[PDB]
Amino acid sequence: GSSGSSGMSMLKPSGLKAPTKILKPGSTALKTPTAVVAPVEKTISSEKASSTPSSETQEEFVDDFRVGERVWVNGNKPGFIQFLGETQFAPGQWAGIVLDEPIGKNDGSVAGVRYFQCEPLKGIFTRPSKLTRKVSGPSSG
Repeated sequence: GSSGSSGMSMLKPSGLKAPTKILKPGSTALKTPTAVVAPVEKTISSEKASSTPSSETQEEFVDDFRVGERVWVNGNKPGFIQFLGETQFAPGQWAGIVLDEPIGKNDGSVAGVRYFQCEPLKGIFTRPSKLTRKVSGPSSG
């Protein structure tokens, strides 16, 4: 019960600093001849894709998580953990994850206390134990 905060906040900006509003400029036709990549491949002689390198994914004693990892809340909600620890409203361990869809409840803030900056209806506070790696369930189909 000693290892707490050291120094004074986390002074680690991002990089680009100037914009202070929202917008989407670009109403012209053809600006620069910029080509994209080709994630696909030639398939004329039948057979598509490859598929081979499979993963085992062990269970182990799941009793901890790390910030900046993809997890599935309730085994059906992919998101990124932003907060990991105790809250300022309820006594216990919580995890502020950021969902990838407008199906959340909180916005990463409780009673004004900002735990992790995220988009509305995405930042939910749930127990890490509830989180799961990748989607998985019964063997029905």
